[PDB]
Amino acid sequence: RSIGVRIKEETEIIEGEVVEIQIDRPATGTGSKVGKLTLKTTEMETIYDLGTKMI
Amino acid sequence: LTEEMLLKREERARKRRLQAARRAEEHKNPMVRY
Amino acid sequence: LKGYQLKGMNWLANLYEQGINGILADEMGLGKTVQSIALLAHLAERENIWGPFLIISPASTLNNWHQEFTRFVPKFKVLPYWGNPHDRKVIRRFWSAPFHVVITSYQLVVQDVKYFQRVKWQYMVLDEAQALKSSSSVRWKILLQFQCRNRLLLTGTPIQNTMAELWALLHFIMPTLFDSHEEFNEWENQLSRLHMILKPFMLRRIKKDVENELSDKIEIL
Amino acid sequence: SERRDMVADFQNRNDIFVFLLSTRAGGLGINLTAADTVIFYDSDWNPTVDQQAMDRAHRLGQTKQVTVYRLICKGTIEERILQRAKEKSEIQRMVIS
Ligand SMILES: Nc1ncnc2c1ncn2[C@@H]1O[C@H](COP(=O)(O)OP(=O)(O)O)[C@@H](O)[C@H]1O
Repeated sequence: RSIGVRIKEETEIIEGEVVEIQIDRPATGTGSKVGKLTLKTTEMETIYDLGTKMI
Repeated sequence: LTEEMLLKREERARKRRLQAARRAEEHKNPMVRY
Repeated sequence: LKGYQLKGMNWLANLYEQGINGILADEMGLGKTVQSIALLAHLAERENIWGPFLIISPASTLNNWHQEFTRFVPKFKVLPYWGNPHDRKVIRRFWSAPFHVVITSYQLVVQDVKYFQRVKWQYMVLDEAQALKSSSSVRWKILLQFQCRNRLLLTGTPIQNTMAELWALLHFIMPTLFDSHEEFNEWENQLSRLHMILKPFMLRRIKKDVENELSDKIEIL
Repeated sequence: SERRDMVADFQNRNDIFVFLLSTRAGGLGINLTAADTVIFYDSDWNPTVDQQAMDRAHRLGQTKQVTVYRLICKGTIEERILQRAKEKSEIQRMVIS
């Protein structure tokens, strides 16, 4: 407990205000969900095409 | 009559020039939504 | 063309008038191939504009050797030669002088010489000629047997290896006195004689003709 | 054929950062003046072939800057190259300079 291992975790984050979201769901199917999400800041905004585990 | 003696060359020669050209230009270049 | 390119061109014209083979050993980045281009277009004596010619080159340069003849003078009938057998060989059925300059590489030429000897050339251009440094090679033993009045060797600085590889390029340029190494080792003193063998058929500059405009390499170990 | 399009995308674009060459397929006449800098991850057993390959970057079209790096092991074996290169460099000067 008295030997420290010190790790820098450096990662990239997106930090934004949600403008709109679309989630698409099959009529029954195998479950291949898909969707789009949009994020804003006081300066900039953009659209993301979403992945399956993100959804 | 006399033209065939030349056609036997020139019909092939126009094809040689074209084949050379087209070679040389390569050789020088559902769902619901929420 | 900058004035030094024209000066080198008239020295190659003097070797043409004298019938002498030689090495274009000016520095790199100067128009190395460009100092050969003007051999066709510069002379008023007509033959240089309409003769048959051939280039041998390292394979990665089988692109700029045709692109140069789209900007320096675009008028030339230039033929590339490489590919699968029926990509390459079939071009000989089109030209059967009716087409001027042919572009080639050493791996092809050492097999194809039997076809190339079906046509005569006025001048031979041989690029990165240090490819011929080994007189033991099948390449050099065959490349000696091309037909022209002049052979011009282009190099990114020539030789720079031990005496076993001095012999081949000098012998390829001139057979005269190149019988055996024993007197040539005698021909400060020995180096001064070896310099005066090369200097009548090799040019030198140092980069200061362009380092008026260009800065150094920053070099790191 | 392949040796063209990779050069034609590296020259005349800013789309790429870096190119990988062998000392012997890449070293002759390609004129990649879009490059500012060079790294020899290896030096060759034949000296000056590295210098011959450096100059296929180093030429007049480079308006910005010029640099070259060598990466070498601490004395394990690759020192024998820098030894034999500096040793042969006297001969390789005195034939032309
Ligand atoms: N018409 C021209 N106008 C300006 N510079 C030229 C011209 N023709 C050649 N050059 C110069 O040629 C240099 C490239 O030389 P290159 O053709 O690749 O021969 P080399 O192998 O000696 O480097 C370029 O930096 C370019 O500025």
